[PDB]
Amino acid sequence: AGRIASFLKNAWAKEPVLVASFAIGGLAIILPSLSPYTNYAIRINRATPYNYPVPLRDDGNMPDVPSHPQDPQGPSLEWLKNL
Amino acid sequence: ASKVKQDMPPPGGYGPIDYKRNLPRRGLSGYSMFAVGIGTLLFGYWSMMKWNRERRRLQIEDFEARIALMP
Ligand SMILES: CCCCCCCC/C=C\CCCCCCCC(=O)O[C@H](COC(=O)CCCCCCC/C=C/CCCCCCCC)COP(=O)(O)OCCN
Repeated sequence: AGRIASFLKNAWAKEPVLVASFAIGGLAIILPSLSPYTNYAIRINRATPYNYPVPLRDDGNMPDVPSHPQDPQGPSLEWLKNL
Repeated sequence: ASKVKQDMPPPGGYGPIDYKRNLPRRGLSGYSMFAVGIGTLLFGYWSMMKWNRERRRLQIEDFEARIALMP
């Protein structure tokens, strides 16, 4: 409570570069785990279609699978355009 | 009967001459400089966030064109 304050004052007076680098590194470590957008990035990386979506053989009991790209079934990217 | 003429200082005296060091302060405060820097960084981060999200959407559209053309 009082030792750390004096240490920080002395470090800022003598080695401001080290204080700045340690603060930036600590923020870089901590903040990603507290952010709501970190999930979104993953979702974006999951929405990028690098390879061909191979169609499935319709066995007759596949309701949630679309039959045409414009059919309402399947994943939606509406959350992405509004972002 | 001419009078003595000689290089002399003018009557009374010469104007005073400055000799002390003159180094003005000439700056902002440390807090203000840091604050301006962080404000610029935040503006840049926000701009880049928007532009990179748009770039991601454009790349998805470009990839969908290829997926349509692949068969
Ligand atoms: C949590 C994340 C941690 C990792 C992120 C940081 C990334 C990289 C940053 C560190 C890189 C390597 C650092 C190397 C450490 C140097 C150690 C050292 O030798 O220190 C002495 C000096 O002593 C010091 O270490 C300086 C002060 C102590 C370290 C600096 C501060 C430590 C943390 C401060 C910031 C903490 C967070 C900020 C709080 C904000 C206030 C609320 C060197 O000085 P001399 O060469 O001997 O000088 C001779 C000529 N006169």
